[PDB]
Amino acid sequence: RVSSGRDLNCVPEIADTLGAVAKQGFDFLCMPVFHPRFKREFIQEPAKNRPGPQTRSDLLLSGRDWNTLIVGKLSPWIRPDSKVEKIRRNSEAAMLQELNFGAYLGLPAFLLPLNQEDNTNLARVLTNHIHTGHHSSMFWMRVPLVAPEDLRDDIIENAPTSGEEKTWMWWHNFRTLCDYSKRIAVALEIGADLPSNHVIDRWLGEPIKAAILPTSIFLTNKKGFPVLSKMHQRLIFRLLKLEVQFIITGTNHHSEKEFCSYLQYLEYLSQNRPPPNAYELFAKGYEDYLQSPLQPLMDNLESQTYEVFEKDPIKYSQYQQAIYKCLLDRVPEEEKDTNVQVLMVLGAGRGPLVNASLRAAKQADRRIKLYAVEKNPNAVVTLENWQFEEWGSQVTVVSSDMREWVAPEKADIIVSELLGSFADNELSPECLDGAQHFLKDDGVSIPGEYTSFLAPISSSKLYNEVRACREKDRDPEAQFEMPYVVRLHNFHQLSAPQPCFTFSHPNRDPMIDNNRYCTLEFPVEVNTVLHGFAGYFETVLYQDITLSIRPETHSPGMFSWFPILFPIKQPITVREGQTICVRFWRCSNSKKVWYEWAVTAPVCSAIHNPTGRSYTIGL
Amino acid sequence: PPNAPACMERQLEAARYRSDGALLLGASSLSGRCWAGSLWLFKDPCAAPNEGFCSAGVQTEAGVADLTWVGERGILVASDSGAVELWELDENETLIVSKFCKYEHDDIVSTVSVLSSGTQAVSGSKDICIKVWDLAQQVVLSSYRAHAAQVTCVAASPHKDSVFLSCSEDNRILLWDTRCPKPASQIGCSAPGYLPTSLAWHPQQSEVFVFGDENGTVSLVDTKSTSCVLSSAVHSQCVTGLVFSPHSVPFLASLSEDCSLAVLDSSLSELFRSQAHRDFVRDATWSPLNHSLLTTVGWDHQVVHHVVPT
Ligand SMILES: Cc1cc2cc(C(=O)N(Cc3ccc(C(F)(F)F)cn3)CC(C)C)ccc2nc1N
Ligand SMILES: CSC[C@H]1O[C@@H](n2cnc3c(N)ncnc32)[C@H](O)[C@@H]1O
Repeated sequence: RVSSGRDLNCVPEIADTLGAVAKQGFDFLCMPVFHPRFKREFIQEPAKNRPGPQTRSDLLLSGRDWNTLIVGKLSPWIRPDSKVEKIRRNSEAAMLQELNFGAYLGLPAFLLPLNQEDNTNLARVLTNHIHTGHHSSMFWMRVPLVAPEDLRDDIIENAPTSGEEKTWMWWHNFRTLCDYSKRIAVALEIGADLPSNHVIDRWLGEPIKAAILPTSIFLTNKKGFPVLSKMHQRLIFRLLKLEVQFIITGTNHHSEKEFCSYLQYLEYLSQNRPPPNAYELFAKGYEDYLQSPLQPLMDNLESQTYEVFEKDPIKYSQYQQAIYKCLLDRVPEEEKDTNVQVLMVLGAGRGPLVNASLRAAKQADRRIKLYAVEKNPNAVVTLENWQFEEWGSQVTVVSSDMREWVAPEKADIIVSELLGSFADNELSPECLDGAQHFLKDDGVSIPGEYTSFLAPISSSKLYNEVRACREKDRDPEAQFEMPYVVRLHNFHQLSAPQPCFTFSHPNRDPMIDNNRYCTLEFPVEVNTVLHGFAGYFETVLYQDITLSIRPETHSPGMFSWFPILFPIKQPITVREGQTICVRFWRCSNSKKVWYEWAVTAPVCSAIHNPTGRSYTIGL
Repeated sequence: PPNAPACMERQLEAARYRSDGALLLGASSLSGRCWAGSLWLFKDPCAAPNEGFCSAGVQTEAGVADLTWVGERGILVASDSGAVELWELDENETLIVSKFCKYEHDDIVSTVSVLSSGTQAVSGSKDICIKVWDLAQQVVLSSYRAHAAQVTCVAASPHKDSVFLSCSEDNRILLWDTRCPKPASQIGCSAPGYLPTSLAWHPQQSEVFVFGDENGTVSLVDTKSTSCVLSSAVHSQCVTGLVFSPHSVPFLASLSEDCSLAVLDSSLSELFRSQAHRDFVRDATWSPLNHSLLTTVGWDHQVVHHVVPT
C-alpha cells in the first residue's frame, strides 16, 4: 500500500475539492491556506487596512480533517529573501501570518519552497516560528532534484545552456541554519530530466518525507495509461524502500484516461517491487531505531532477550556445522566409540548451543561430554530444567563465571557466542582468555577468530536521533560518545568497510594484550557530510564455517545481529577525492573496557569517549 | 439580467474597453468560502460595477487572473485552474457562452495576450511555461520553457504576428520571435536590476517598449538598443501594469500596488496622479470614444473614471 497526496494551487471550495480528491484515491491534499494571488500589505496604507476576511473560515472542515487531510502551502508571492526591503518586510509578516494560521488549523505539514540558493532570511523566520511555543507539526521543504535554471530549454540565443549538485546545497545550508530541526523535512521534487546518480544517492541520506511527481514526467504507453521511464522506475523503487509519501502535482495531461490512473501506476510498481528480503521483513519496525548495546557480562539478560537470540536457525546451524566438522577432525573413524570429547559451552544462555552441540554429535556419530557454563542464575534455572528433563547426565550445568570456574577436567572444544555487533564489544576476548586455562594444549575454540569492520556513513537522520538522546544529569554531548546497536536504513555508506580489530582464540601469546590501536583511511569519491561510522563484524567458527553481518559477506538469512554505530559530535564535510582518516582505540583497565575514536582527515574531530567518561563496558 | 451573477466578487482584476465603448470586466474572489471569478459586459461604463445594470454576465469555474478581448465578442481568460478559457458573446450580446476550456498549464495562468494575427495568443503562467495558442483549433501550438521562474507578463507585438515580449521573476526580459530556431532572446539592461513586473509595447514604434519593476521604476527601452533609453521612479511599490493612450503621441498610464495611478509623457515625466483607489490598482483602460478618459479598476471594488488633462 502507498500513501499519496494531491498537490493543487487552485481550490474554489474546500468541500467539493477534498471530495473529488478523495474519490480519486488520494490520502491528503496540498493546498494554499490563503489565496495564492491574494497579496497582502502590512505597513503602507491604504492597502494595509484591507477589509474583509483574509481567507476562509476554519469551520469548513472538521478538526479531524485539518489534522490529517490538509497540507499547507506557502503563498508563492512570499519572498523573504527578496532584494527590495519592502518586499522582505511584507514577506516576513505574510509568512508568519500563514505559518501561524497553519498551526491554528493544526495542520500536520506545511510546504515551503527552496527554489533558489539564498534562503537565509526564510530560515530565520521559520526558526522563529519553530521556537514559538511547543508544537510537532512538520515543515516540508520543496526543493527540486535539478534546479529550474539547469532544467530550462536552450531557447535563448544570447544565453546558451559540483554545479549539478546545487539543489542539495540549498537544503543542506538551510537545515544547518535551522540547526537540524526535527520538524523540517524534504519534499523532494522530481523533474523530467533526472540528474546524476551521485546527486540521487546523496538525497537518499536526507529526511525525504515526501516525493513530488509532476504529471509532465509521465510517459504514455500504447494504451495511453501514464507510465515512467526505466530510470524513473528505478528511482521510485528506491524511494519505496524509504517509505515516503508521493505527491502528484500538475493538471491532467492524459485527459483520455481518468486522473486516478497516475495513482494506480504507483500502486502497480509498489506491488511489483523485489520480494522483501527476509532480513527486511523480520527486522521491520527497527529501521534506524537506536538501542543501547547489550552487555551480557555486566548485566543478566532477560528471558525475551534470549528469545530473540534463538529465533535465528541459520546462526546455530552454522555453529552445529562448525562443531560437526571439528568432531570429525579430532576423533577418527576407528576411535568413534572409544574417544569421548569434552565440549564446554562457555556462556550457554538458555542452551541453544548445547542443543546444537548435541545435534552436531549425532550428525558426526561421535561421543561428547558437555559442560554448560553460564553466569546468569536466572538462565541457569532454564539450563537445569533442560538438563533434568531432556539432556540427562550428559550435560553438566555449571552456574559460575568461566574466568573463575575451576573445571574438573580440560576441554577438547570450547564453544561461545559472546560476540556483539562489533565482535569484541561484549568482552569475548577477556572471557575466553580467563577460560583459556582449562582448555587442552590442542584445544579448539569455536569461534577461533573474529574481526570488526568499520565504514564511514552519512545520515542526517541518525545524527538527528543521537542528538535527541540528550538526558538530564549527565554530559550534554555524552550521547555522541557511545555506540548504538541499530538496523541502519536511512543512511549512506561513504566507503567500503575495512577491518578494525581482530582476536584469535586460544591466544598463544605469552604477553596477552587486548588493547588495540587501529588507523583507517577511507577514500570518499563523493561530496557528503560524515555523521558516524558503521560497525560490522566477521567471525570464523571453524575452517570454512563463518558468520558475518558485514554487508558484502553477510551470512544469508541471519538476522541475529544489527550493525553498531559510532557517532561523532560535529558532522564533518567531505569532498570528492578526499580521504576520511579515522583512528580507533580499545582501552581497558582492571574494571572497565571502552572504545575511543577520532577523525583526523580531512579535518580533526575531538577524541570521543576519553577514559570511558561517557561509555564503558563492564568486566 | 439572465444567467447573470447576483453579485460580483470584490477584487476587480481587469478592465478592457471595446472599440464601440463597452467595458469588459473581470473580477475574482480572493477571500471567503468560495474562490472563483466572473466575466461582465458593461455597454454603459458609468454604471459599473453595479451588477443590476450590466449588459451581460457569467461566473467562471475559478478566478480571473487576466483577460483580453478576442476581436469584438471573444473574451480570452487566464484562470487559476491552469486553463486558458475563451468566452464568446452571443449575437444578442446578452449572454456569455464558454467556447473552450483547455487545461494545459500546471499552475496559475498569470498572463495572456492575443497576437496581432487575431487567431493566436500567448499565455504565461506560474508553471514556468509560455504557450502559443491557436484559438481556432483550440490547441497549444508550442510550449516554451525558457524562463527559470514564474512567468510574470507576456505582451504581443502590435503588428508582428510572431513577436511578443515576456518577463519572469528570474530577472529576464525575453524578446520572442517564433520565426527563429531559438525564438527567445534575452534583452534589457545587461546589469541585473530588480525583477520585471509589467510590459507594454509602444503603439506606434514597433521597436520601443516600456517595463516596470518591483521597485516602482518605469523604464523606456528600445529593442534595437541593448541599454536603457530612459527610466523614472514613478511608484513606491511594485508596478502592476502599463497602458498607452490611443493618442497619436501617446501617454503612458502606470498603476502599482501603492494604490496610485500615474500618467507620464514620452519623457516619463508625471502629468497626472490619482489616489482614487484605496487598494491595489489592477488594470487601466483608455476610452476609444473620449481619449481623455481613463477607466481603472481595483481590489477595492471601485471603477473610477479619470479625466486626463491632455
Ligand atoms: C548472541 C548475541 C546476539 C546479539 C544480538 C544483538 C542485536 O542485534 N540486538 C538487536 C536486535 C536484533 C534482532 C532483532 C530482530 F527483531 F530482528 F529479531 C531485533 N533487535 C539485540 C537483541 C537481540 C536483544 C546484539 C548483541 C548480541 N550479542 C550476542 N552475544
Ligand atoms: C548467549 S549470550 C552470552 C551469554 O554468556 C554468558 N556469559 C557472558 N560472560 C560470561 C562469563 N564470563 N562466564 C560465564 N558466562 C558468561 C552471559 O550470561 C550470556 O547468557
